[PDB]
Amino acid sequence: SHRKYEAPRHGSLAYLPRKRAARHRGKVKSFPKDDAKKPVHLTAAMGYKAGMTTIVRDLDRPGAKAHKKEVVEAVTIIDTPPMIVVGLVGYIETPRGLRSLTTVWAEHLSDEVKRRFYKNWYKSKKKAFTKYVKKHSDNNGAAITRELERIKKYCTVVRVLAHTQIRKTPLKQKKAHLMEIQINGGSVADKVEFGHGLFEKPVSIDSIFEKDEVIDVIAVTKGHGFTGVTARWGTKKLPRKTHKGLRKVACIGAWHPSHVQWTVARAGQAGYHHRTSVNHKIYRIGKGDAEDSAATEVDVTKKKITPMGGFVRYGEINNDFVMVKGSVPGVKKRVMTLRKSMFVHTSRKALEKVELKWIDTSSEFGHGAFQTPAEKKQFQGTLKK
Amino acid sequence: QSRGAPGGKLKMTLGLPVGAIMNCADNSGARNLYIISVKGIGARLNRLPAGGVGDMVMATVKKGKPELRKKVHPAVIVRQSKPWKRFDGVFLYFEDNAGVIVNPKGEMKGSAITGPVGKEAAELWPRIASNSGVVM
Amino acid sequence: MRTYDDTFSGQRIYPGKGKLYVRGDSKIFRFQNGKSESLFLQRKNPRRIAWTVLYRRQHKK
RNA sequence: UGAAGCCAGAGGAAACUCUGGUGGAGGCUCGCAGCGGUUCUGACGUGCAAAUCGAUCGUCAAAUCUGAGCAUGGGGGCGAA
RNA sequence: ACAACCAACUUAGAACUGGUACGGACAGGGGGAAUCUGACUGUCUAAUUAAAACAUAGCAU
RNA sequence: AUUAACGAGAUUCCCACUGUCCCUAUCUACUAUCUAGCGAAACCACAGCCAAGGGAACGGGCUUGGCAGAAUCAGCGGGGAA
RNA sequence: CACAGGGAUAACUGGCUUGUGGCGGCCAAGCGUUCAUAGCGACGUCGCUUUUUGAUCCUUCGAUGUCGGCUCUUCCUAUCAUACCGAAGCAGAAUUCGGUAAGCGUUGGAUUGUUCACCCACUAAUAGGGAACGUGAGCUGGGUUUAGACCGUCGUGAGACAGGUUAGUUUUACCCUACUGAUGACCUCAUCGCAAUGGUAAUUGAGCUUAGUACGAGAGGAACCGCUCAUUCAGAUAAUUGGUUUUUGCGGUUGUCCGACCGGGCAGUGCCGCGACGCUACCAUCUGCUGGAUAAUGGCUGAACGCCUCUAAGUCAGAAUCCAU
Ligand SMILES: [Mg+2]
Ligand SMILES: [Mg+2]
Ligand SMILES: [Mg+2]
Ligand SMILES: [Mg+2]
Ligand SMILES: [Mg+2]
Ligand SMILES: [Mg+2]
Ligand SMILES: [Mg+2]
Ligand SMILES: [Mg+2]
Ligand SMILES: [Mg+2]
Ligand SMILES: [Mg+2]
Ligand SMILES: [Mg+2]
Ligand SMILES: [Mg+2]
Ligand SMILES: [Mg+2]
Ligand SMILES: [Mg+2]
Ligand SMILES: [Mg+2]
Ligand SMILES: [Mg+2]
Ligand SMILES: [Mg+2]
Ligand SMILES: [Mg+2]
Ligand SMILES: [Mg+2]
Ligand SMILES: [Mg+2]
Ligand SMILES: [Mg+2]
Ligand SMILES: [Mg+2]
Ligand SMILES: [Mg+2]
Ligand SMILES: [Mg+2]
Ligand SMILES: [Mg+2]
Ligand SMILES: [Mg+2]
Ligand SMILES: [Mg+2]
Ligand SMILES: [Mg+2]
Ligand SMILES: [Mg+2]
Ligand SMILES: [Mg+2]
Ligand SMILES: [Mg+2]
Ligand SMILES: [Mg+2]
Ligand SMILES: [Mg+2]
Ligand SMILES: [Mg+2]
Repeated sequence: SHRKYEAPRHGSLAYLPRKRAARHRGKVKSFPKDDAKKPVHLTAAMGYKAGMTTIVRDLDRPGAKAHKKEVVEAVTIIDTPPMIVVGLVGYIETPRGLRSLTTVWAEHLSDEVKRRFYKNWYKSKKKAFTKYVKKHSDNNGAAITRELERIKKYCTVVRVLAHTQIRKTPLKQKKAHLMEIQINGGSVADKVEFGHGLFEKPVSIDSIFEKDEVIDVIAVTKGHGFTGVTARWGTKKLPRKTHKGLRKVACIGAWHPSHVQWTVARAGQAGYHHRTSVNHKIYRIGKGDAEDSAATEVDVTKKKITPMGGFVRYGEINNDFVMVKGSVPGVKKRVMTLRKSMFVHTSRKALEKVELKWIDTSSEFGHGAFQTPAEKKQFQGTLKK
Repeated sequence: QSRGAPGGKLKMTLGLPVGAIMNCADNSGARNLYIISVKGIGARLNRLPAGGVGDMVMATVKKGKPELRKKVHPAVIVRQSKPWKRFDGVFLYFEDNAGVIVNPKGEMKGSAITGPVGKEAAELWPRIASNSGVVM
Repeated sequence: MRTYDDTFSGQRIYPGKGKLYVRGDSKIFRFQNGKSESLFLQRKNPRRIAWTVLYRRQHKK
């Protein structure tokens, strides 16, 4: 056969080039198909990865072995302070693609937005949008009215300019992550009045997503630096007798073609790639004001979602959060993009209506056995403190 | 008819490749089970077939009655020392690896099982559950 | 759903965490972490281990 | 480890045979230095080195190792070859 | 078959004790059943071959 | 022909043991890496992107096409019939 | 063993040829219960390939590192399996022949250096090949293939033996390109976007039900839908479990040394138990969509050719195929 025993290829050709992403914030490459019957609604949101935890819930899947038994499964906690809408972007359809026709900015942009437009904000004069606010003031804002009329008449796709509130998260960063979110829904006139009314008005994760919704999570994975062939591609390690190194590919090509091909595994960069993980079910949309965010109808302990001692390397959660099933790309503190699913779900698993039973709040800084400080004091009695 | 695979078995850690020796946990007269292959294994280069609790395998008897020595018998794994978790999230493992000689139809060759039996073995094979004692 | 007690140290065992050991004598042991599991496998005495529940009960603490 | 030789006791009719010591033999044995150079077919391989370095290994009271003085000189020497 | 003043090591026995650990680091044999071959110890191709090759005692001419 | 003892001799099996392997993972030191100083050598017609054709019958140069945008750093071992 | 040379001349690749090897057609004597053509097809005869071995000696003798195995990529179809169909000496089940189709797979072992072969076992299946008989500045060195040595035959002898054994150094990348990643001048800086082009990814099986039903005189014995899982592959993650320990974090402990046993030094990290963070494993967990155009094939309307009939004009459905999302 001239390949004596043949095996499937190591790695996927659909994720090349495996290089550092050109961005740190995940990008929504494509938005849903925008049915014109449904009411106007946003289709994306941004949060920050806080960490992982485990839950218990009663499965419901007729025909499965665990049809009515309790299952332990991991979830990811994403901190989602409410986003502010500060802009409106209109797109027209051209024979060369989609083209941004005009952009409308609301007045009174916060410093979190204004920092995104500088590299040296500390020593700048902060002149951003200083001459622009005259458009809203002069001539009763006729300049802004003309731009809004342009979007309604010409544009076929309308998007809002979103804004995170990173000052509400326990991160040292003060730059806010700005984003475009497409207003899928009714007519173009409806989209503009929907977006215009949302100017400078906070938008909560509650309205965008529901409890049992299947979403896609977009983020940049964890970086690993320059790594070898075995780590990048998972090739077989060479026998220990090999002279010049074991963690290598033996044959990197035949004599002809007289070139090293693009399909051969080579050492280089692994991780920090842009990825779009799909088919993630939401389990809970917690409130930032409630004192019983982790409390269910079975476990009635008034405990918050933050584990004991806080999330490791993130902090506490004092905002709204989204509990999503499974693991998602990225690291802790990384800004992450949540997008509505572009598919249609008919599987019983996808359509399953989840209802939590218990949420773990034990410490992740070790083998924590207590779920709350009160339980720790009754078990251990009194200490020398 | 058909092939001896646990048709409905959930995923589990295997921890028992070929060339492994199990204790014989029944009164068939054997004292060892030498795993030569696992039923239902696919095909991937260099990868040894492996099985877990409740998996049917082909085995040979290295120690036991001379009537069981030079033959290949289908067997079923009922214990293993490699920890594994069920859908309930608890990680379980036994003291040693053990198996019972069975027939192609699944009926046990012996009549009594010595020691505990993993739950997966009991559910998949009715005759092992019937002749087993403590099952967990 | 229920909580268990570590058979070596008496600690609470919430679902998912810890390990379950089935001795060949058909006994069942539950451990909250690897510290109790290792001591049990080293055949140490829980009553001589000062941080266990059994030690504190014997010594009236 | 324990060969001859030597001491004591026991058994037997005798021939003689047993037991406990002592003694310290062997081109004996484990093993350090020295001497050598089995494997990794390791390191290095424009080297520290025109043959070395590391581990592993062979021998280790002698057919062992070795300095200086002296003899053998090229179709000659010398060679456990 | 006593009394008094000195002496430094070795061996044996017993309680107590400890998270049953103790040649606690260092140092420090893997073993067995066979086949082929050379009796053994020893020696050589410095710088790819240490071997069953050479040598040896013994035997013979 | 047979041989007890001996063997860094060749061979087969069994027990123990283990990352040889299933199937890889992780840690440490010194490099590689960046900096200051110092500072070579092999090699070298000219040079350095391919496909096919023809050709001294396996081209970097020829012909017909594909194409093709400064300057670089770390790896690599297909080619230069290195 | 040496020197002067030879590709004027052999041994390895490549090039022409295809006897030989392999594969495919035409005719129809017969075989097949009767019946040349369901499936075969003798006597003849026409071809194709360069994966066998020959033939030749064009290139290489101021050297192209000469077998196999390991690793890895890609390509071909003469398709073993999987998708959809046509035919049968197709009642069912099993099986055989053929069409589109190379998208996706094609295993773990004992003996041998082996290619090959032959068994065990699993499997949907364990198809055949190429890339300088792919791949030695990728490895290994088992064989082959110097020098030591043994045996058998041959030779008077030195010595010979595609006869058999045992031991035998595998060098150099820092150069250019290729590939893998990473910066980057010019068009003021910055934020938010579009998408030409390039890549593309999913695969297969088993249980329950259908159903012991259709079919069939018993034996036997299906498939569509619908759920539930699992094999191989791919991307990601560190709640849990497992691994790792210079956290040299705490405790234990051995030998020395610090003069009173607290606290430490040294033994390249002295050793042992536990060990958080981080990293990490089908050793752990999560996830992997859908248009449109078609090929084979089966059809509609319908002439040519007043009858007809999937084709000629037109047209419908349709594959793991092609393109795109
Ligand atoms: Mg090959
Ligand atoms: Mg080597
Ligand atoms: Mg010595
Ligand atoms: Mg040496
Ligand atoms: Mg070497
Ligand atoms: Mg070097
Ligand atoms: Mg002298
Ligand atoms: Mg030599
Ligand atoms: Mg040597
Ligand atoms: Mg001799
Ligand atoms: Mg070319
Ligand atoms: Mg050239
Ligand atoms: Mg010309
Ligand atoms: Mg040109
Ligand atoms: Mg090269
Ligand atoms: Mg290199
Ligand atoms: Mg010839
Ligand atoms: Mg021919
Ligand atoms: Mg020639
Ligand atoms: Mg010639
Ligand atoms: Mg030549
Ligand atoms: Mg030349
Ligand atoms: Mg070459
Ligand atoms: Mg074809
Ligand atoms: Mg060929
Ligand atoms: Mg090469
Ligand atoms: Mg020779
Ligand atoms: Mg003769
Ligand atoms: Mg010859
Ligand atoms: Mg494209
Ligand atoms: Mg991974
Ligand atoms: Mg752990
Ligand atoms: Mg850990
Ligand atoms: Mg008609």
